[PDB]
Amino acid sequence: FFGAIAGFLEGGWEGMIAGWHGYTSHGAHGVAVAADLKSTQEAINKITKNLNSLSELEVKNLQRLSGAMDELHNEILELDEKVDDLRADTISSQIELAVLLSNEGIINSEDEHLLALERKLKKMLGPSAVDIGNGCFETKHKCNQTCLDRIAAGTFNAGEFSLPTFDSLNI
Amino acid sequence: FFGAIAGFLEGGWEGMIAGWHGYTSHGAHGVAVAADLKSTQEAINKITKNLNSLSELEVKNLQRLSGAMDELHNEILELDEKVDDLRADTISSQIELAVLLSNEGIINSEDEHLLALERKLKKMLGPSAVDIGNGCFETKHKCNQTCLDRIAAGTFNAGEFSLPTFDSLNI
Amino acid sequence: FFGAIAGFLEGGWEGMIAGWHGYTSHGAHGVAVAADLKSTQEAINKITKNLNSLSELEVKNLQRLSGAMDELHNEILELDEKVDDLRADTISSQIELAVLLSNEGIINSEDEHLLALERKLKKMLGPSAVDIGNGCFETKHKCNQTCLDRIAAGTFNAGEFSLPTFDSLN
Amino acid sequence: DRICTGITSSNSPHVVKTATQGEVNVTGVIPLTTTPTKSHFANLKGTKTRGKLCPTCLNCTDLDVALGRPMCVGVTPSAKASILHEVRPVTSGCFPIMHDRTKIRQLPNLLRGYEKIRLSTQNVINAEKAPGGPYRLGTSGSCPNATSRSGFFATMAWAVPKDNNKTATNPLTVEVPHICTKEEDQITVWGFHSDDKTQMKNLYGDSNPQKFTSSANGVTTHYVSQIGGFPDQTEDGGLPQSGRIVVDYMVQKPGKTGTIVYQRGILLPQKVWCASGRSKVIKGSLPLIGEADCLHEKYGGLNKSKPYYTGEHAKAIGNCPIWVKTPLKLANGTKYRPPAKLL
Amino acid sequence: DRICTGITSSNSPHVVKTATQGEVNVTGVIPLTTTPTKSHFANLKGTKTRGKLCPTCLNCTDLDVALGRPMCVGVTPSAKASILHEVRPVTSGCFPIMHDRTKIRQLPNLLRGYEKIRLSTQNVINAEKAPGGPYRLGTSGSCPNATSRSGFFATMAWAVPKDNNKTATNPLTVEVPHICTKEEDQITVWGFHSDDKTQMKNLYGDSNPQKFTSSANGVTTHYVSQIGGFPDQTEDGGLPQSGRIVVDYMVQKPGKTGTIVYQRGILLPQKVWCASGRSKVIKGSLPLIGEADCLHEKYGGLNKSKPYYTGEHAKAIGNCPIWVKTPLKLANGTKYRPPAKLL
Amino acid sequence: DRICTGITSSNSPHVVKTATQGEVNVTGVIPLTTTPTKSHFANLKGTKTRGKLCPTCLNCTDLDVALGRPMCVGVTPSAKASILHEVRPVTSGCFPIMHDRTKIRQLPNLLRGYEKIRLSTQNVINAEKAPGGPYRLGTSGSCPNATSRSGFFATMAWAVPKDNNKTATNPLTVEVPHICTKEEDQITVWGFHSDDKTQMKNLYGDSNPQKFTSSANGVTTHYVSQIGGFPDQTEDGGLPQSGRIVVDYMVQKPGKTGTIVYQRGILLPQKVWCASGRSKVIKGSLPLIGEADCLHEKYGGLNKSKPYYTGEHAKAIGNCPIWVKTPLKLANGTKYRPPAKLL
Ligand SMILES: *[C@@H]1O[C@H](CO)[C@@H](O[C@@H]2O[C@H](CO)[C@@H](O)[C@H](O)[C@H]2NC(C)=O)[C@H](O)[C@H]1NC(C)=O
Ligand SMILES: *[C@@H]1O[C@H](CO)[C@@H](O[C@@H]2O[C@H](CO)[C@@H](O)[C@H](O)[C@H]2NC(C)=O)[C@H](O)[C@H]1NC(C)=O
Ligand SMILES: *[C@@H]1O[C@H](CO)[C@@H](O[C@@H]2O[C@H](CO)[C@@H](O)[C@H](O)[C@H]2NC(C)=O)[C@H](O)[C@H]1NC(C)=O
Ligand SMILES: *[C@@H]1O[C@H](CO)[C@@H](O[C@@H]2O[C@H](CO)[C@@H](O)[C@H](O)[C@H]2NC(C)=O)[C@H](O)[C@H]1NC(C)=O
Ligand SMILES: *[C@@H]1O[C@H](CO)[C@@H](O[C@@H]2O[C@H](CO)[C@@H](O)[C@H](O)[C@H]2NC(C)=O)[C@H](O)[C@H]1NC(C)=O
Ligand SMILES: *[C@@H]1O[C@H](CO)[C@@H](O[C@@H]2O[C@H](CO)[C@@H](O)[C@H](O)[C@H]2NC(C)=O)[C@H](O)[C@H]1NC(C)=O
Ligand SMILES: *[C@@H]1O[C@H](CO)[C@@H](O[C@@H]2O[C@H](CO)[C@@H](O)[C@H](O)[C@H]2NC(C)=O)[C@H](O)[C@H]1NC(C)=O
Ligand SMILES: *[C@@H]1O[C@H](CO)[C@@H](O[C@@H]2O[C@H](CO)[C@@H](O)[C@H](O)[C@H]2NC(C)=O)[C@H](O)[C@H]1NC(C)=O
Ligand SMILES: *[C@@H]1O[C@H](CO)[C@@H](O[C@@H]2O[C@H](CO)[C@@H](O)[C@H](O)[C@H]2NC(C)=O)[C@H](O)[C@H]1NC(C)=O
Ligand SMILES: *[C@@H]1O[C@H](CO)[C@@H](O)[C@H](O)[C@H]1NC(C)=O
Ligand SMILES: *[C@@H]1O[C@H](CO)[C@@H](O)[C@H](O)[C@H]1NC(C)=O
Ligand SMILES: *[C@@H]1O[C@H](CO)[C@@H](O)[C@H](O)[C@H]1NC(C)=O
Ligand SMILES: *[C@@H]1O[C@H](CO)[C@@H](O)[C@H](O)[C@H]1NC(C)=O
Ligand SMILES: *[C@@H]1O[C@H](CO)[C@@H](O)[C@H](O)[C@H]1NC(C)=O
Ligand SMILES: *[C@@H]1O[C@H](CO)[C@@H](O)[C@H](O)[C@H]1NC(C)=O
Ligand SMILES: *[C@@H]1O[C@H](CO)[C@@H](O)[C@H](O)[C@H]1NC(C)=O
Ligand SMILES: *[C@@H]1O[C@H](CO)[C@@H](O)[C@H](O)[C@H]1NC(C)=O
Ligand SMILES: *[C@@H]1O[C@H](CO)[C@@H](O)[C@H](O)[C@H]1NC(C)=O
Ligand SMILES: *[C@@H]1O[C@H](CO)[C@@H](O)[C@H](O)[C@H]1NC(C)=O
Ligand SMILES: *[C@@H]1O[C@H](CO)[C@@H](O)[C@H](O)[C@H]1NC(C)=O
Ligand SMILES: *[C@@H]1O[C@H](CO)[C@@H](O)[C@H](O)[C@H]1NC(C)=O
Repeated sequence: FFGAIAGFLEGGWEGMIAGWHGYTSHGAHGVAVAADLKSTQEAINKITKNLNSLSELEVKNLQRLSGAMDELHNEILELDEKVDDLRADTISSQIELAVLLSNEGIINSEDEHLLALERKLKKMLGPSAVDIGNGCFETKHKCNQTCLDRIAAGTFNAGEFSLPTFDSLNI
Repeated sequence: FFGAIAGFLEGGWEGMIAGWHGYTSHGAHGVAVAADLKSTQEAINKITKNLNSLSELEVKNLQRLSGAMDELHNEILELDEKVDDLRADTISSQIELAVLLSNEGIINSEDEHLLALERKLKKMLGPSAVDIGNGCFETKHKCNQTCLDRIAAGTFNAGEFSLPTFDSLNI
Repeated sequence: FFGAIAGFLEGGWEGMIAGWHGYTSHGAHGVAVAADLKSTQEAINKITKNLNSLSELEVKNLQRLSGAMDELHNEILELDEKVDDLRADTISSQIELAVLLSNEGIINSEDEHLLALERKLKKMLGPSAVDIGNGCFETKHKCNQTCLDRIAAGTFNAGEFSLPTFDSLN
Repeated sequence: DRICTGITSSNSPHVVKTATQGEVNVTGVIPLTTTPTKSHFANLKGTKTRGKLCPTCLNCTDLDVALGRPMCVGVTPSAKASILHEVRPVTSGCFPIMHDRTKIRQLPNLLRGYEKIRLSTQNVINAEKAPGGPYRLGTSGSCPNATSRSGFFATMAWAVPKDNNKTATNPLTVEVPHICTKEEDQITVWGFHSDDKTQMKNLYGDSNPQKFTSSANGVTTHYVSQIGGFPDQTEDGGLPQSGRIVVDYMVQKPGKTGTIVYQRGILLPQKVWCASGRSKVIKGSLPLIGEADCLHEKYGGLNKSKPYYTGEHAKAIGNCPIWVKTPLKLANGTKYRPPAKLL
Repeated sequence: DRICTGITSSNSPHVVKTATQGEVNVTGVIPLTTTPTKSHFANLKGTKTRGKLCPTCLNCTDLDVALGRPMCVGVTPSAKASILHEVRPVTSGCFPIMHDRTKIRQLPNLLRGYEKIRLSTQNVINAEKAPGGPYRLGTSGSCPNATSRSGFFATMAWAVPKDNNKTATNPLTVEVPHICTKEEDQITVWGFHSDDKTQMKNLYGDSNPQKFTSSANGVTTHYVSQIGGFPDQTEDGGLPQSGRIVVDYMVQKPGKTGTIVYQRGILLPQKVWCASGRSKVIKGSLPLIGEADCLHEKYGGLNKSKPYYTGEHAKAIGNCPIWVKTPLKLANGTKYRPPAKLL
Repeated sequence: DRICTGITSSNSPHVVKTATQGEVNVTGVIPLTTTPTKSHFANLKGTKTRGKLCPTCLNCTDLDVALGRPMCVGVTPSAKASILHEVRPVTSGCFPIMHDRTKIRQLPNLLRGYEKIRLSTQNVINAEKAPGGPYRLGTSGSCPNATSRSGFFATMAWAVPKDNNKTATNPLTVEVPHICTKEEDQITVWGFHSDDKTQMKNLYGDSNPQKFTSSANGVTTHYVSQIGGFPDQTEDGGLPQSGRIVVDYMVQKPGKTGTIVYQRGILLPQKVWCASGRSKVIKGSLPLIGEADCLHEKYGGLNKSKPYYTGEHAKAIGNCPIWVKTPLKLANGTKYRPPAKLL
């Protein structure tokens, strides 16, 4: 919903093979595509942790009553069957809810990955690039596939195009 | 909480009638208000899907035991009554939890709609407008109700005021 | 995860004592640190409301069957014991889930507080400062501890350094 | 000029709960619950719904039918849902019964819990040849027929000694075989007749109390009869009688033989009930009027609009709304905002 | 200069679970659980709490009271909560009973499960005129009174034949009418006395074992007496006796007559229990000391601080914390961060 | 140039449910469920798993063992999990039993629900000295031993009058003491032998039906015997006999004495079962082949991979996956996007 309202590109890039999200460059080279591995790994780890959490749930076994005998205690055994059934029903619903919320979380965070990737791109491009607001930046220089690959790797330096750069704090 | 910290306007505009969120313009015209229909529809659709999800839950009927007769099996029937009661109680709690999280989601996303609407506005205003950071942009031109209405419609062109514009990629 | 991808500082500042999140300034003074009390209070209130919500849940008491006597109705009492156990088990799982979602919410919103604090900082610094994108702004002026403290208080004025400012709507 | 993002302001009387902001006011909501109103019961949509066991049998109670009263033997249709309208089922004819001395009243309610119920076409025991001398099969004017003044319950045989010089007898044993299919339970009806001293001598050749014991599926029941001083006749055929019968039933799972140990006055089982499957049973009232999505013990028939409901929780079958503690609402608007003004 | 947003760094020994980040360390938490400590039981805040059935009746056990022992007839207050302190209730006086031969010990525990309990002021049966010749109402020195050396249980009547030339009898039947309100259950107490050969002849005119059968609410019970060779007297009045009584009870729902079929030595019901409503029952100990929000079978009385608790789950009534498997905590700080430095 | 953030596009055949976007297509998923396949049963990993009560006793059924049939007395190992393989346990030797006249068939299934089961080494009652004249302890060729042609069930004693001039007797009473530990339940086995008129006269000095009653833990059972005309012998030793036995059991909680009231033909209890703890019981079949994480009534042994499972829910013990209504999936990719192109 965020991207839809904000005018983010609603389509996707088949070229993006090595990952889930990343960058595209648009110029005289046509169109280059590079996956960002950091963002992809982050998503994968969240999902993995999410899987672990769902797998940690433990519920009591449902077994026979030790004292209720067939024929002699049929009425009791009918109620016992009812208890088993309602238990299976209730825990099932609770699990479906847990899985539902997990999936809601995963799908929703996509636009947040883009927003984060946009911050990473902004710093690397330097103060000479212009922010359009739709997840795209306008640059003074050409960026072919080779240039994009260094952006995705975080090694891109605007100084190589004789453009100003932001320095990183020594921490 | 986001808007509170970020200094977003904590008040609202009664003029905004055709929708839930949108834009205001502040100048010599006084103050114009326009609802954004895209953002409002997005919110409405999320809620609608959310309603469907809550309505899909199915639980087993609670009926009488077929074998336990009144008087003859009062003790069993007391336990059966207990099972029904605990079932109603537990599922009720689970439903309240589902509804709570739904509502939490809907209210929380409000500031996210604003954040999205801000991105849409940033691109349309062009690179001559300055971003203040509180959801507001400073413009070189006047924007009365007629101007705002075209912003809300996504038809606004900065070229009409002899100002630079961002072009859209052909996709 | 947002900060990790966006290149936000992954470390923290021990100097930040009066609160949970805030600002640092980096210049010839070395490094100043000030907690933002608004952002800290917001987080604390959310958690407090969250605590109230979890404390509002009510479940039925589990007591003895009034009609089932020991010895006479052992079979019935075994099933009764089973029902109690499954109840305790089921609600426990549901509570753990609610708590987990609560905690997931609290931890996740941290980067959102920073994002919000960045908006507040952007307006106060004025249009002469430049946005780097990693939660940091480059300024034309020096900002020692005294300056940073006024930023945390929302009283900072760029006009004092002969720099342009944004005015607020009435 | 300055251009800003904003949110509307409108009347916000509605309240919803959140996890992080507590209760909040919003401009609009979608109600998720209603409180149903009490209506008559009805047929369950998509499911044949049982009321009377044998609806074609007029002036018959369910207990009359279950005991095999003359005029009350007919078709008992199958049903996957049933309405329990008599917590204490009564008879309305035939020979006077001392009902509360056994569990017999609940017999028709037991039957209705099955999907399919049928009365056997053959007798499970040959009463005339049963242990304890040859018997003639007794009848009574209390149990009339459209084509007869006298008769008796189809489910039992009033075994009274044929020979003159009839006398007291030791406890005799009959096996009651399971004659239904492997998929059916057999509900066997039996009992005993008693009277005053003289009539007992005439009928049985013994004026002493008689003893009876049944054994089936691990359950044993023991009865001792009463000679004279009976409680008033009730729920019977209207004719004065000096004696009374006591009637009981025993359930036999497939392949399980039952036993009855008896003396004089025995009412031997004849036609038995064969029953299979399960019917969904809830308390309700007659008559069934119309269709509903859901049958609810406290509200009767109702149709499902909202997903949840508030009010009194009770047993309910069909396509039903789910009970909740409070009238929940889904936010369909924005959180309340004070109107913003310029000066 | 450069100005940045940042998050504090502090000692973070506390751990909470998340869905997407696993377990994480945080600077602060709010504990949601405690482990209660074992305390004495107490009164339930806002609810009258029953311990002994008749607290004003001193030197009396709940079973003594339930049987209507002399000195143990008094007021039995209503209560919506009750403590079950005797899993096997004992007597402490009157005539020697062979308790384990019936379900009689559990009688006071059944009574405490009702909200209101009262002993009837009138007799349910006229014992003197009951079937089997006129009876004198027997008494015993084992059951003394503050104003008498002899007496008997208020709930029963020792029906012994008045007449000389008393002799053996056929099994006789009495109906036991329901004399409580339409809102009340009736718990009817009855039984039988037996002795050695000679004493039996004196009292009843028969030295053979006697037979007894009760029928109520679809339940039948059968008893045969014992002649001599009794187990030792226990839980009684201290006086040597050659005989013993066996005592039982039968529950009658409103409008339900019960029956007893008996011979010699019958202890006919007199004053019956009338009981309505429901009391919340849990196991505990006496005495009740103080007030508590919650009564818990394993921890006794406790007050509710935290919303949840850890430890041993058991039955619990009142304003109680909810049991959980692990000590949950709510994050009240920030996720751990390594201290940041310049060079 | 223009540089933008973007998301991949790939085949997205998989569907997951969301709260705000409904069902959506994604590039990849992690399945959370499987549907198990039906396999043989097996041993429960980490838990000793009981099949036959006494596995070393060959050519013995669980019921044979429980009754203490000659050749079928041996070690009955403890187990915290058990498989119920006989819903209607049969005998395969010794004296002919009319099984369905009591609850006796279920005896071994009751035993298997305990963790520890042992047969007592001492007799609970001295049968020779028991009430009703001195008895000789009967034996039969139907119950052979590897070292004897004749014998009888270890759990019972065929008490037949020693004395010539044996005659009919009044109902006698024996107490059956609890001889197990304070931690053990005692399951007492008893019964009675009957025959035709002549054989009855020879053995007992009475050709009339005999009566029997047991009382333990508030439960009373009543039996009347049968003289001649027995159903065919079955599940026995193969030798023709003119009589039959009826066998029952009564459960005695620690410190609870049981009683038996009897006449002629009594089979007095001897060796009793002592049982403590609880075993996890589910329905299954023999033999147990291999190890599994989980035992499931419908699928047999299975090992846990996925956290959940779909299919038929039923009772299941061990380290098991949790049943769910639908094959749930966790998103492990991105929501579907149409491929983007230039012109
Ligand atoms: C928030 O919602 C409440 C509840 O709907 C609004 O107040 C109600 O209005 C009635 C009218 O008589 C009065 O009882 C009180 O004003 C409120 N009722 C209760 C029970 O408190 C309240 O005005 C709303 N807040 C707004 C619109 O700002
Ligand atoms: C539940 O819904 C049914 C179906 O709409 C209602 O009955 C129908 O409407 C009228 C009677 O009011 C008849 O003309 C239709 O033929 C009925 N349909 C069927 C299939 O019988 C019924 O009254 C509703 N029950 C409620 C509202 O309690
Ligand atoms: C949620 O609220 C919206 C209004 O905010 C409802 O939609 C409006 O009312 C009718 C019904 O669709 C339409 O004619 C209007 O055009 C809608 N206004 C809009 C879309 O701005 C919507 O029906 C509500 N959802 C419910 C009640 O389920
Ligand atoms: C995070 O939490 C754990 C648990 O409180 C801390 O590790 C424990 O504390 C000390 C180590 O400093 C040991 O004595 C304990 O045995 C540790 N427990 C476990 C399970 O490892 C840890 O120090 C905390 N802080 C950080 C930064 O991880
Ligand atoms: C639960 O709380 C009550 C109320 O505080 C405690 O009892 C009170 O406090 C002292 C006890 O020494 C008395 O002076 C008060 O009069 C008591 N109030 C009453 C009994 O209503 C009680 O002790 C607490 N129980 C616990 C902590 O187990
Ligand atoms: C949650 O945690 C915060 C920890 O910061 C607590 O807030 C503290 O309490 C004081 C009150 O004197 C506040 O003024 C400060 O913001 C915090 N103190 C310090 C030293 O940082 C809050 O009380 C906690 N909530 C609980 C425990 O319910
Ligand atoms: C989304 O997923 C569904 C389910 O796999 C796809 O629907 C199937 O599409 C295939 C190929 O066109 C058909 O042959 C099946 O009949 C469809 N339905 C099923 C199996 O339920 C749908 O194509 C997917 N949409 C995409 C990938 O855009
Ligand atoms: C469950 O897992 C066990 C352990 O892997 C499987 O049995 C083992 O694997 C082979 C197969 O016979 C043997 O050589 C091992 O000795 C077995 N180990 C043990 C401890 O028995 C078993 O077959 C699996 N059951 C399934 C898949 O149903
Ligand atoms: C979730 O999906 C990702 C792929 O989208 C899986 O990651 C794969 O594992 C390899 C290891 O060789 C990684 O290097 C790649 O990212 C992926 N490659 C292939 C060929 O799968 C991840 O394992 C999945 N998680 C699961 C199935 O639990
Ligand atoms: C991108 O441009 C540079 C500069 O001319 C060139 O060296 C490099 O090979 C180009 N990359 C591709 C993939 O053509
Ligand atoms: C806004 O300004 C333009 C200036 O030409 C005018 O044409 C238009 O009508 C104005 N709109 C309103 C609502 O006054
Ligand atoms: C910060 O700089 C101002 C300007 O000179 C000075 O007056 C103030 O005292 C300084 N504060 C600190 C803490 O050095
Ligand atoms: C039922 O009795 C009424 C009169 O009481 C009569 O009109 C009707 O025909 C009877 N129905 C029968 C016998 O089926
Ligand atoms: C009437 O009863 C007689 C037996 O008394 C029976 O043979 C006959 O079939 C019955 N007739 C009807 C119509 O039920
Ligand atoms: C005839 O009567 C006598 C006396 O009651 C009885 O003992 C005898 O068995 C009878 N004869 C029969 C029934 O053939
Ligand atoms: C009866 O109660 C009094 C007062 O508590 C006590 O002193 C006396 O010893 C008791 N007698 C008994 C229990 O026999
Ligand atoms: C003592 O018992 C006698 C009868 O034995 C009775 O009349 C009297 O009321 C009793 N005294 C009481 C209960 O105080
Ligand atoms: C007196 O006793 C015997 C029987 O026990 C006998 O002489 C006579 O029938 C009896 N008289 C009676 C009971 O009136
Ligand atoms: C079991 O019985 C069969 C019957 O023919 C026999 O062959 C086998 O030896 C018996 N089992 C033993 C002796 O363990
Ligand atoms: C073998 O059989 C005999 C049969 O009477 C019996 O003693 C026992 O079961 C075995 N004999 C012993 C142990 O002396
Ligand atoms: C012999 O006479 C009868 C006949 O059975 C018998 O009951 C009695 O015990 C015997 N007499 C003696 C002294 O044993």
